[PDB]
Amino acid sequence: SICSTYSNLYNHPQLIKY
Amino acid sequence: SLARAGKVRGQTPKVAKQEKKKKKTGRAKRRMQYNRRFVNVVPTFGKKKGPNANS
Amino acid sequence: QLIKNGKKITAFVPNDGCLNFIEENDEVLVAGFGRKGHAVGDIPGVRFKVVKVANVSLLALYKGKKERPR
Amino acid sequence: ELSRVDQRHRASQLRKQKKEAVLAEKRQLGGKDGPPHQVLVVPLHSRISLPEAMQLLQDGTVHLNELGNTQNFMLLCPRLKHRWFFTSARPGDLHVVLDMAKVADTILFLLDPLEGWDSTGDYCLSCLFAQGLPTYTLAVQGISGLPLKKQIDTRKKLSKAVEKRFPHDKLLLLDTQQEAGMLLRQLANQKQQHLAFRDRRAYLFAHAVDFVPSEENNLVGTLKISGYVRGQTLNVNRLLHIVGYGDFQMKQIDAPGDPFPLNPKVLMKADPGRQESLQAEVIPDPKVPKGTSSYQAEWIDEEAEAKMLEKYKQERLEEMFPDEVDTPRDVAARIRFQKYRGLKSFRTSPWDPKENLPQDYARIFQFQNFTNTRKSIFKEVEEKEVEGAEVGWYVTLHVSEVPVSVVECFRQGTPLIAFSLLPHEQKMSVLNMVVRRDPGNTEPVKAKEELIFHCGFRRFRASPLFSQHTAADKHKLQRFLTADMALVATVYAPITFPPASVLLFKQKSNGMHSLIATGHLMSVDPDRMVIKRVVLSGHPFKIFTKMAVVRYMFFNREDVLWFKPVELRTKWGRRGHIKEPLGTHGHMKCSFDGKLKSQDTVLMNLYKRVFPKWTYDPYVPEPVPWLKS
RNA sequence: GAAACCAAAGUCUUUGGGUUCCGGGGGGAGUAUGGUUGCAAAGCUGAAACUUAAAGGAAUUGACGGAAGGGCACCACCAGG
RNA sequence: UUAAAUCCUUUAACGAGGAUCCAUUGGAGGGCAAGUCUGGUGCCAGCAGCCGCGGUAAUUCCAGCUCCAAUAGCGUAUAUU
Repeated sequence: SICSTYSNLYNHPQLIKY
Repeated sequence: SLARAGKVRGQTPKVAKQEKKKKKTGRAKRRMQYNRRFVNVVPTFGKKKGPNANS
Repeated sequence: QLIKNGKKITAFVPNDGCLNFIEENDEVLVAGFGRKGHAVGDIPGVRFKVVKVANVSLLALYKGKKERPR
Repeated sequence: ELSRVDQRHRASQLRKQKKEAVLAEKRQLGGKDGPPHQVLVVPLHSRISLPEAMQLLQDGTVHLNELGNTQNFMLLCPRLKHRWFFTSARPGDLHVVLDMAKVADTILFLLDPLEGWDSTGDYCLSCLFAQGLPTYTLAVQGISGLPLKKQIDTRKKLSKAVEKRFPHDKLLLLDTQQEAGMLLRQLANQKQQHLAFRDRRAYLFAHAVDFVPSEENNLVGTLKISGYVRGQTLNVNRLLHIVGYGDFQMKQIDAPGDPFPLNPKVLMKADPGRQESLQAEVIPDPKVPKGTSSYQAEWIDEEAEAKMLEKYKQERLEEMFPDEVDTPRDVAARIRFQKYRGLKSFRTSPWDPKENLPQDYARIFQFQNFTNTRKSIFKEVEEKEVEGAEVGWYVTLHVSEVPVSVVECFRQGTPLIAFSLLPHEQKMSVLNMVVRRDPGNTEPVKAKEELIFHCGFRRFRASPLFSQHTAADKHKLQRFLTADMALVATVYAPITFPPASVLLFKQKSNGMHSLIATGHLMSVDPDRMVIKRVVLSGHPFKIFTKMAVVRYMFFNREDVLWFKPVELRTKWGRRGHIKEPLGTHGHMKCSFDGKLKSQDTVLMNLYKRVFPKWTYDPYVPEPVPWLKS
């Protein structure tokens, strides 16, 4: 509770594949 | 990794130049040079002071 | 890459912030450092330095005397 | 190689290869087979009368085309075997000049004999230099209308005055028709400067515009744009962007007869449904006693000018102190700086690029490998041939959905161009563009200010973010646009492929666009992290050996405990960390590697990721002619 | 003579007795290639690209010895309290 | 003056107070002449032909002032002596 966070990895942009 | 370009030139504080009177150019400048080193000579026991010697 | 023979060389851009004036696929005028084919000083394997970028000099761009086209 | 005859044979073979390449390149432009040679003309000074030079320059055969205000014509000659299209443009008019100088093959600058150029000419010439110069020819008007003793001195002074912008270039004077013929012969044979953005897409200048409205009430109809293809092979399935009016799809391409042949109705293609690119700029899918205390319970008009001067003071306090933001004594520091974290080193400390993304990145597109996709698209552009309309053909384009007012603009005098895009270019992404400040303007510009962008045939208002142009993974946010720094503007925009020139203008007053920055387009990705830094300052007021008591950095007790894992640095170069808070106020114990001076000041850096605003709109107001104050 | 040293390494800026071979900062490298000889091993002749601010030769003192000898101390030991 | 002109030369009239009719190009650790000045940076940006400078007092970087050299000229690259 000082310098700790959860920060879930959500809502990424859609990527054009190669 | 690292590799900044123009960090300090663009990061330094910008100070404008002062406005001073124009310097004599040509023979007048050589005259002013001559009567500074050989005419109004200052007596010094060791001559430890240069022309730009500050503090 | 030089035009007249096609050789690939590396040229050191002298001053700070002058690299931002060079862009890829730009015409550059390049001269040596001064030791006639020898790597000079701190830079290993470089014989050359950039003189002009897009038909204006690096010194005029550095001093803000001219603008470069593209 | 040795054997002198064989060495000379090698030299002759290289000579023949270079000659063949040069002669192949020079056959494409302004002739029997190729498109007409477009020459745009700008008079740099206000004293120059352009119609006199135009009646001097028109005479082969002329075809006087007309518009609402501008008067451009079509030149044809078999004596030089050359075909020209001469157009006029006036400096200060940002719209017309910057919109149709990006299609001209040759620019002709006109200079008054006495002075070099006007201030409006200097502004327009700076914009033309920053947008990408085609082959330019300098020409003067009033030299021969002077006495000879004044003529020679006037030419000397003019050649002195030119050298600051054009370093070494010959000046061709125009007073007689013979001089005009010599100038035409000069423009026919020139070393062409090839602009890359024109060459990698399929651009078109509208020689004639017709409108067939589907319904008058909807104000929507089909455009019939007839002109000459000049870029790559024009493909119907690709999208079409009109520079001032957005990107949209086509319907049909037909080929009428050429109205201007050098030596004197049928449809080519209609669009298929499946193979046509889909116009989608964004993503479709979104127990205690009564009285005891806790201490014992533990035992149990002028407003704009004022804002402008406030912006000046903010910029002055931003340069002499980089990123120090004062801790508010009303709000707790852990609340106002809730989203800020401490990094051990700005280069090496880890940070997940996909850690905490906003809902705006759920609306944009990313590239898995931008360099590989760009290389494949460019290889498919150059090395492959498509069955569309070739360059040099006079074609008519039926474009399905346009507004009416565009046609009205073509009847006002404003030029119309339209270019066919590359694939995956109508989609939206986050452009990163490297720009430096033009010395012409000194207005302070904050980070998220509203500025107008000319990014490679596109024009859009946007609110960028300014960052250091480094090579690391993290890039610090720059709160102001520094004059000598080269910075990175990061903003939401439709994605386009480099190389592309970038211009940044600001709406000053009365519709006057002020050029504030220029540069080019760097690699495009939303993964380029922009980090805002906030520096909290505290005063070490009790100094002992290797440890000290510091105040004024915080004001609570738990605020110090919140920012305990963040290390403190020092303006005199010391490094340390917080040991323990002592006061109920913001007093704390800090250990350091050395002994602090009494003149010293402790400070800590906090870091957060900032994302640009979504203020994208393709509409931009038409500029008034530029003038100095 | 840079010196250790040398009656030669002397008769050398007061520089010419005759004559043969051979060196030109350290590496690459006595390497590659070519020629030649040899059964072979290899011998003889022999580069370049590139790399480098040095490499060496003589002497002069002696931190440090995991070098050796002596001497001293119950803030070291022995016998003890 | 000259084929006819231009320039030079000769002469009418106007044409000089320092904010002007305003002189630059390189450098200031040593070689090599001239700052242990002040601000910023902090083995970063960079400087540096060579030795070397910069990792919190930078005589060497980026700037202000001052100083030095040549001077309507001064740098840099290259060939050559």
